[PDB]
Amino acid sequence: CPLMVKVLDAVRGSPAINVAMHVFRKAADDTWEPFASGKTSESGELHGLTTEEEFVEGIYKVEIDTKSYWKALGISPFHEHAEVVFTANDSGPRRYTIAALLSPYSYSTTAVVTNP
Amino acid sequence: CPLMVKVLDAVRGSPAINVAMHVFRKAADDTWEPFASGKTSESGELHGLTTEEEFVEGIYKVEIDTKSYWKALGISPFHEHAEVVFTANDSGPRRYTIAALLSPYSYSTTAVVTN
Amino acid sequence: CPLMVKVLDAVRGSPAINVAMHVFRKAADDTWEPFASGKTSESGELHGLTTEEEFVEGIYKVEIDTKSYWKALGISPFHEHAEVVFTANDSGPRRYTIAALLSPYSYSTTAVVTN
Amino acid sequence: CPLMVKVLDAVRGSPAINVAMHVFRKAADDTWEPFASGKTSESGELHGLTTEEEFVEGIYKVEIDTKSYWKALGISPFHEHAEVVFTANDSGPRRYTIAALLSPYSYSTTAVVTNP
Repeated sequence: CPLMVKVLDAVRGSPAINVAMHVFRKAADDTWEPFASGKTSESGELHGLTTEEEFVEGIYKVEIDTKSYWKALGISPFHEHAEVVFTANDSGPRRYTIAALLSPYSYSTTAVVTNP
Repeated sequence: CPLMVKVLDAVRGSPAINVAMHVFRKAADDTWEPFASGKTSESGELHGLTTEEEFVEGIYKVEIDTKSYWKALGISPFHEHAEVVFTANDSGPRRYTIAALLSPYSYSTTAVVTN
Repeated sequence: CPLMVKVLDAVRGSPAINVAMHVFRKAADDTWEPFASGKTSESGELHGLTTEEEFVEGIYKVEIDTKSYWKALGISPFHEHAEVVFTANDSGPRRYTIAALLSPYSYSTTAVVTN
Repeated sequence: CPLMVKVLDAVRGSPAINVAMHVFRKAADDTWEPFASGKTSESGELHGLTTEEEFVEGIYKVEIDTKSYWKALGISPFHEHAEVVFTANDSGPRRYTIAALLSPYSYSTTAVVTNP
């Protein structure tokens, strides 16, 4: 699994479940092409977005729909979404774990990059 | 000053100086329109991006060039940039302070909204 | 002002007002000695904790009463408090700003050390 | 496993490996009694600190030796340690995952609390 995303809720102290996210890859013309999408599980994780063969070198963007998540909980949050834009596999193939911690007016994102 | 951005460096424990950022506003046609830009001062702050008259309700994006910042320091970063996308809403008088804390492989952002 | 503490609320997007905190200094016998204390202002800041003459090198602890803050807001928190333990070191003139960002189940702290 | 700790390094984008930590429990006289300790694995995790029978209600403190971690990497960090002080199992038994993200001048801690 080359790309995994984990989302946590800092208000409830729990995984952020059923959070939608969309992954895009930058094309040669500088436009964002849809690449993959899914929703976090009961553990706040989203696995299986891509495969080693499909996840080629490039610039990727993960847009996490945090606004719909907070709205479902009765909160009007500050951000429209939480994101990560990064270059993947430019110095060889890697496994990427993107972790996001959510609050109504704040978010943090971190990456764990390991050699397969 | 209705919009202020402050950027901190979690590696050096200091303000993040000379960090470039661009602000965009989403137009009725769903496109991002350039709105303002600048670079952080010696205090890690960027003031004067907009005025009360110009800063109307809408969806705004602040793209912070974190990658060039880390490259200038000789540190290999993860993110291409740090985005902050938010709706500006009139609900009494409001001023927005966007604070970003930067690390090579992580960033955090918060908003302080005051009256 | 050699030591300043700023506290922000990530749920309300505002300064964290009337937050109590106690500062301790580790003495030669390994015990924690009370050093200073106060409550954050309407701007979420606590200034005037110490002076340049009093703030010598040593190991200091700032215990922020986050639990009472969340309880006052009717939100069930995780942490009893947020500690910040650090060494103050003379390496040219220095001023310390401790910034804490609070959520019910999480907190972040950073230091901005300037000359 | 009622208590698990995960530590990440925000400078290298990796798990924080071989990080020492000590867990204390507050006694009736308000003093901190040593409870458990260990070091994070190659995955930045520390499992098996306690058992369901031993992990009774109380106030606990996890002190993570972040200073020795940064010093081993050639960095003189700001904090002496990263910590979490919390009341455990006061409203029934729970499983606690403490996550810490480390930078030389900053740290973040979050808890994921789930019902067994």
